[PDB]
Amino acid sequence: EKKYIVALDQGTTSSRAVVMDHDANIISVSQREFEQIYPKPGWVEHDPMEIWATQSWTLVEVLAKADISSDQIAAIGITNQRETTIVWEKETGKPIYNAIVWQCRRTAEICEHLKRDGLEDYIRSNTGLVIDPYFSGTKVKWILDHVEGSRERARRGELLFGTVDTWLIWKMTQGRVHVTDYTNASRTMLFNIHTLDWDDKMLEVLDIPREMLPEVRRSSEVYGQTNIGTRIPISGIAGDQQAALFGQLCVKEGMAKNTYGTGCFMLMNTGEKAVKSENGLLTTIACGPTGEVNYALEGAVFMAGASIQWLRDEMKLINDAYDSEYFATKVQNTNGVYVVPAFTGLGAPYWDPYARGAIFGLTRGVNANHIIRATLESIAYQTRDVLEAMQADSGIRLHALRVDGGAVANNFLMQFQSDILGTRVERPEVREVTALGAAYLAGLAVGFWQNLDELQEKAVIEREFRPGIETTERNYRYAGWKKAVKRAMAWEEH
Amino acid sequence: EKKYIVALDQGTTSSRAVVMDHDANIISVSQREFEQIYPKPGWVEHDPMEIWATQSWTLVEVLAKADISSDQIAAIGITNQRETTIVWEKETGKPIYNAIVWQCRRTAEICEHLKRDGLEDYIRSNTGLVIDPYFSGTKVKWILDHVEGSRERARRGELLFGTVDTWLIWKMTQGRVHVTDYTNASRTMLFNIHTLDWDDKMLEVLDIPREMLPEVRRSSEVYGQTNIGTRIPISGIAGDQQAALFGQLCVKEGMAKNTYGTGCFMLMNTGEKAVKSENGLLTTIACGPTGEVNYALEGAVFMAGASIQWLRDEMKLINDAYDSEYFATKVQNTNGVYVVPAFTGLGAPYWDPYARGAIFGLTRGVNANHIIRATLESIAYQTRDVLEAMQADSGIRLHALRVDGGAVANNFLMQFQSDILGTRVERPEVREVTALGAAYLAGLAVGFWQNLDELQEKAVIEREFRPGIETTERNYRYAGWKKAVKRAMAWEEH
Ligand SMILES: Nc1ncnc2c1ncn2[C@@H]1O[C@H](COP(=O)(O)OP(=O)(O)C(F)(F)P(=O)(O)O)[C@@H](O)[C@H]1O
Ligand SMILES: Nc1ncnc2c1ncn2[C@@H]1O[C@H](COP(=O)(O)OP(=O)(O)C(F)(F)P(=O)(O)O)[C@@H](O)[C@H]1O
Ligand SMILES: [Mg+2]
Ligand SMILES: [Mg+2]
Repeated sequence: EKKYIVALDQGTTSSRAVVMDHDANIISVSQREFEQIYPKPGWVEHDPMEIWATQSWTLVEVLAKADISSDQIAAIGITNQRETTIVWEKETGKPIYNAIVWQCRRTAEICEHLKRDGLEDYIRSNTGLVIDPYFSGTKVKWILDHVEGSRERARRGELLFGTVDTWLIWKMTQGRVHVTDYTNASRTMLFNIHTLDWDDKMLEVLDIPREMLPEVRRSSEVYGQTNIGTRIPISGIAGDQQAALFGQLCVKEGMAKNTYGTGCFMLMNTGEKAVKSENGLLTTIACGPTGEVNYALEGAVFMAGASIQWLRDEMKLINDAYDSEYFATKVQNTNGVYVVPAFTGLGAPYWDPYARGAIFGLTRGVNANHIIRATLESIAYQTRDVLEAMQADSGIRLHALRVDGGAVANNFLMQFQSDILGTRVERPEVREVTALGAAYLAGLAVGFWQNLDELQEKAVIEREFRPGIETTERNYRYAGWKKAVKRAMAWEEH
Repeated sequence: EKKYIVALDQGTTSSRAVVMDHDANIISVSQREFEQIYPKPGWVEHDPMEIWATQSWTLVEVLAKADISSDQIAAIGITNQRETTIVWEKETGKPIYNAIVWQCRRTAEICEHLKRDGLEDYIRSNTGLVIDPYFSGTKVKWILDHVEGSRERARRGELLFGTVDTWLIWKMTQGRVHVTDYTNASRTMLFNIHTLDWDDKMLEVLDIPREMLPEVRRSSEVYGQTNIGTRIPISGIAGDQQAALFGQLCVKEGMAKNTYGTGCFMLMNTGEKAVKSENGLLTTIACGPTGEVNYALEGAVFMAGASIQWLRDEMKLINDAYDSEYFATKVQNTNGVYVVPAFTGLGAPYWDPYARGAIFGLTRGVNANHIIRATLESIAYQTRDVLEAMQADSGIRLHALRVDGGAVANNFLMQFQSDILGTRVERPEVREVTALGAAYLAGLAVGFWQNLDELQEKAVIEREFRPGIETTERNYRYAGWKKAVKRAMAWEEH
């Protein structure tokens, strides 16, 4: 009858579809890439439809290449890229402006206004965030103020607003459901998180009409059905990381993971209670073992695998993210070069929308390889950067870090990472922790599963990475790292 | 009968040989490239024989290929790379160590000492220089000390020192002559230049035996005979830059040219007076209209052509320096990017030995072309940098700049250059202004010519580049450009 579950994964750079059984075997994976738009430097947008569309095929493609049918699948779980904002016409169902991606820095001006109205605490306090173009509020506004009647219709509930999940579903369900889960909500900067609700302040301050907002639900709950046909349901939602966190089973106080993808997101579960960053981190909403509200401590790094695609597609120093390793090991060292991936400003712990990407310490003998190497390395520095914040904030000492994502395939990387950390790295056996995540939720929200210690056996550690560099070595580098960073901040002119 | 003359060109990267007639038509060019030696990072040497060997090839190689004989050529003008130092066993006639190119930065330590001892002013005052591993003073020393007997023999006038010319000649004349000209001398940082003579201070300070020094002569003068056979004269000696300056016929007060080669050198004649740089420039000895001491304002820029070869040889973004334009033109603008060619530290006006090269304002959508482009652009920024100081010091307004060098072939460049300068650029009909210069001088010396107004014809302007950018536009750029530099300065840790 119904043997499977499908995870949906709307990623910064590609749409994905995953399929799995009760044993949680990942049966099949469809996956179509979409176009990144830089309307202008420090700006990033997506095509909502292209999003949409490319999300719609993976669906099929998967189904279709498994000979699976609408019927053997119970539910549909849903993860997405987290901060990215959409606003569309509702009668009509059409974007009134391209998605603004999280990484996009165009809301900086704004952001500044907020800053000198003493709003930092309220935000920091109610939202758990920080003032930055990262989060949606600003985004939304920006739009508002760029479309003409916008607020009007906004107001005649003529206009609709949502994040990716919210948008997908609206799409799946033709127009039936206008909701979102907490995690995601948590990310807008217009939602009190000791309140689990929209926040008037924000709402007004940002001058956003309550009418374009969606309902806010629990991460694993039945939100409705899709005519896949043959009606399928949707009982899962999360923003990628939190989704990822879950899949990693970092479902109890002090469990942290690091993920490696377009960017970097180090998260650590705070359990029931919300810890407050003192060190540039974020306090957000997570998942309890039951799909119930939990809290986390989050470090968000904007550039990571990304710096690598860059290499590949723009610079074209390589042809394969894959290849980076080889080249990098072609050299002994970075030869003093340092790369700062601030293509979209800085971000945590720094939070500097003006920093821009940079390369340093160039010497006439430096070559493509050094460059390449340097780029990988930047991933690692960055991670440490945040890692300490986490400690600082958490008041914990991780003795191991469990990672995951695309790049962990990179041993050199991995290795180097542990080296600079002075801590061991753990590479799980399975690899789609995020979809693992979104499914569980969805299946958990459906009887398809009725507990985690079930799925608990997939937390196998394939690889263990041990540091092999001494305490000076390390710091020595970190130091030059830090040096380089300073130099990249405040590039942009406000 | 003796229809021609010969220019010898010992360049940083190859030895050349040029031939011409009374109309100064350049008749033939031989040219073997020689090997660069980077003993280690920051270090550069050449094989003094290689240098030698090549040069001769070039010589001969020529005549042969024109069926010209020792008999139809009047003289031999001579030009070379400027700070590069030699020291050889005089009986033996052999180098006691590889040459050390102006380029090389190994005389770093030393420089500092002197720095300590408070000589800036004496130097700046009596040599027209500044402290730096650039000029040979230090160089020599450096050697001295690494070689055992050295100073002894030095002292016993047993050991010989010279610059490329100096050396070259010794070679030509077998051992007969040991002279140098002014311009070149004026480079060593051991020669008073309102004294037209060595400097005891220096000499002692640098701890060098006066013995090993050569006779310092006028640039356009008879120095000896080479048996090429059939005894040919050598009435020409200027440093490739003054050489070029000459060939560009900037032989009177306030005339300047900017050369575009492995580096950049902008020289402005002060006629009969050595004026003091208040702004990071050099006071150096040049050529009056007869081969007679003149003065000049110089801005030396370390990285130019080089940045482009770097591009081609190490980054591999290109295959041809040639190509650089087609690529550059591919994009519309630098995309906010800035490249700082401080592969060797800075240099004029800056003079920062700690500067390291770097790239700036990276954005996810930036690509190799943008990078490339920027690289050329830097070459212009750089030129204005100095242009300004010149004005400053010079107390003059160039309405037109007369360039020359390889790159002047790059239209994009030339044009950009004019646009950023907000000044007109003039590209000459002929292209080896350098050889030119030396061939005059020599022939002049030998009364092969009687006036320059007989070659004032070869000063045909092939192209005039007019600025076509608004003032803002301009300043806008330059600004970012300096932002960059500041950031690049002082990278290296001392
Ligand atoms: N061998 C490798 N070495 C280095 N980086 C690699 C390697 N293989 C993949 N990567 C990088 O990891 C990321 C790809 O895998 P991943 O599954 O994590 O995509 P995702 O993380 O799902 C995403 F962020 F890209 P998106 O939001 O687009 O889905 C890319 O940035 C890619 O460069
Ligand atoms: N078309 C071009 N556009 C840009 N850069 C160019 C172009 N052609 C050559 N280059 C650069 O020009 C330089 C060569 O200039 P040029 O040949 O006139 O001086 P050269 O005498 O050869 C010397 F520079 F080697 P040098 O005298 O410093 O030893 C190189 O460093 C190369 O990158
Ligand atoms: Mg993803
Ligand atoms: Mg030259």
